[PDB]
Amino acid sequence: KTIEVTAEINCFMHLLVQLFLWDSKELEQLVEFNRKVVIPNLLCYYNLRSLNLINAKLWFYIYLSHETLARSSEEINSDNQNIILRSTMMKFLKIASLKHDNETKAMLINLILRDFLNNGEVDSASDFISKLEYPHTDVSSSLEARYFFYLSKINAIQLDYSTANEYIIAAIRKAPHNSKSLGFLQQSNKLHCCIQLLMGDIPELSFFHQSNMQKSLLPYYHLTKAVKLGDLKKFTSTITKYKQLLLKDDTYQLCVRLRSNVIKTGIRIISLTYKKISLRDICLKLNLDSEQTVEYMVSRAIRDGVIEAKINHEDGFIETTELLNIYDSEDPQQVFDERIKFANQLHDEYLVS
Amino acid sequence: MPSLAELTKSLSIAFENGDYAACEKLLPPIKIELIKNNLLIPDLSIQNDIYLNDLMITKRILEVGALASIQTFNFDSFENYFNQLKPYYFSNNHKLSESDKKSKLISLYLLNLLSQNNTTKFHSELQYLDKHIKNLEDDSLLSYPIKLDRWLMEGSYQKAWDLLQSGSQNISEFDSFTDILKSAIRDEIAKNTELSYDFLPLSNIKALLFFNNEKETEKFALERNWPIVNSKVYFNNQSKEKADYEDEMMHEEDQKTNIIEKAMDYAISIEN
Amino acid sequence: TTAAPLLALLRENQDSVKTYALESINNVVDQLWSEISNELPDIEALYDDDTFSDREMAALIASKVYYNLGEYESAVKYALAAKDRFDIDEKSQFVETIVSKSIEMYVQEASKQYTKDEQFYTKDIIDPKLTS
Repeated sequence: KTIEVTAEINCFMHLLVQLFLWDSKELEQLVEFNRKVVIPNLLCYYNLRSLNLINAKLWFYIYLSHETLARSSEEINSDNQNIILRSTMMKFLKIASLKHDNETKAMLINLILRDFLNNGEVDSASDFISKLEYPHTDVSSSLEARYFFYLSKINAIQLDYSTANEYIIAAIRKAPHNSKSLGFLQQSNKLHCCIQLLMGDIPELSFFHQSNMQKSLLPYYHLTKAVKLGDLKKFTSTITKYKQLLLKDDTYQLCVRLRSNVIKTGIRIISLTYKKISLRDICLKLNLDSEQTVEYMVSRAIRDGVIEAKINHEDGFIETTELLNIYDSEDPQQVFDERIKFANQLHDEYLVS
Repeated sequence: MPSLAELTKSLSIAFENGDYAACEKLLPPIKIELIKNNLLIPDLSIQNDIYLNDLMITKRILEVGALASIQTFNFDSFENYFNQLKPYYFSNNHKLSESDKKSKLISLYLLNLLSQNNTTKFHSELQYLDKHIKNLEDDSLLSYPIKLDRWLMEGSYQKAWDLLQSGSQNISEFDSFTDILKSAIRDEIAKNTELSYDFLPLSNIKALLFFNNEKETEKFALERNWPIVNSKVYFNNQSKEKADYEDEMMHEEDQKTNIIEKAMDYAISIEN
Repeated sequence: TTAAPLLALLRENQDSVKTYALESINNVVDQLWSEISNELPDIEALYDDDTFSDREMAALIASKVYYNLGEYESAVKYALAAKDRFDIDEKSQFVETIVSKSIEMYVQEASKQYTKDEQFYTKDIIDPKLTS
């Protein structure tokens, strides 16, 4: 009897993998059967061990085709299907343990998080961020990369550039397993490219030449040049032409958020310099940016932290310091504190292995 | 519109004829009569908005309530009605919930997110629809908040003042939001004013701030901390008076010391 | 989805709205708990109030909300307080875990209370709700 029930579970999983695009004809036609195998608490019935013979990536592929208004084809307009599925995945989390069975745990949080990013809010996001954090030694290389991929997207919205920058770099490391030389790598790459531009600029595409198609590469070159020259007119046009890409990613907001960095970058390029600075020379520079708002833009610059300078408008001359000299600003101290963390944290994990 | 002998129809007609004060009193007893029954929601049984006890009753009451809430000047009440209505349209239900009233309601929602002082929330709402770019350009009403946000993004104190004043809706019910918005801006410029100062004329500060009274400006110059002689504002330099400062709370060297000292004790514990 | 519709009505501030929002709230608390958390102050306030009519249902919701955060003892206080709408001859995975936590809590008070007097047990002198 026992052996036969485990076998029964292997056969349903197996069937469910087969009836997809992977190993069978077209995923959408097949979706209804794929859904029948999930649904009437046979997924439940699987609890002999944890979900790690079926994976979040798979549950993602069936559910997206069911429902997204572009593959469903506005089949229905309700997220009735996802609400039951999200609840059921939520119901799994409670009985899931974190200490030694977090194979099922991370995967379920991945599926739930994903749905918020697809359609939801950035408000409720905070709780899901905190819940997620669980060992990264339990999940596959493929699964780790996807976990980082989604986390990184979420962190970008909050404007935590730095955190996402680390997770993304770790995400795409090596390739002992697929979806880090495929289509998944290209999706990661686009999101990484965006995060570096957000920080300031990306000025290397060496890696990207070989791991992305030509169609991607052209828009990457156009963006980096616009931002480096500082020229707003080229940048705007780059968004205009590669409108189809920005829509595709489902994140037209990036365009709105980055554009502000470009005008900030332009004001920076020519630094603070001499002890008094002529209005005319600066006016010329600000004219490029916006030419009927010379005084307002320069005022905005100072408050913002683009520049720091001191102004008279009863003389109309700009006074500055020019600092290129880096005395201590807690800078050794900072190094030491960081190192004690770096050595201990690294040290313990390496020691367990 | 006009009564057929039912609560929604009486509310629609009452709104039309003014009587915004009457509508606020009435809205509570109408909500209560519904509240007891299986309503307040498009339901989980919906397949069409054609038949009753679904979306249509709930939407007509919501559209009228939001519009009423602005007239009456209840931002809070407004947040509740917005909170239902934005999900009706598209977030789990349909693709429509909203008619020709749509443009006005959405133009008010874009301004409400802007007015709470979040560019990020303004952007979040647009992404959620995935209908962003077409709606924002096509409707005239929508196009004033997007202009506003853009002008926020870029900088342009002067551009921002201009958009707000020159528009049609500012006269209408953007009016409500004007004071919140103005407050956001007036704090940004004051903090800029002390730090990039050193001297400035009274006439200059007036003009920047776009003040309509000479006397208001003088009240405001004193309020920030800036002491004044006539036709001039003077500052206590570059660290004061309505930055953070003129309110004395900061400046130290004991927190760093502590962290340094803890790091030693933690380092010691590992080595041995 | 969103619980923002349901919560909008809670803020209207009458008896009917409290009861409808409660009976809606019970069903999908667990998935949408995030949004509901911010209104957890209203729920606790309704708790030891009765200007409305929803008290034992309010305690019930609060338990469910607390649960999803990871504050088990906090949820346990309110699960008890839900009283007549909370029953231990009815089990879900949710029910199993807070009964478990309610025993732990009871264990803790009992260790301390035995050391203190060794006929603590001959009367109730500990929390009635737990004892029940």
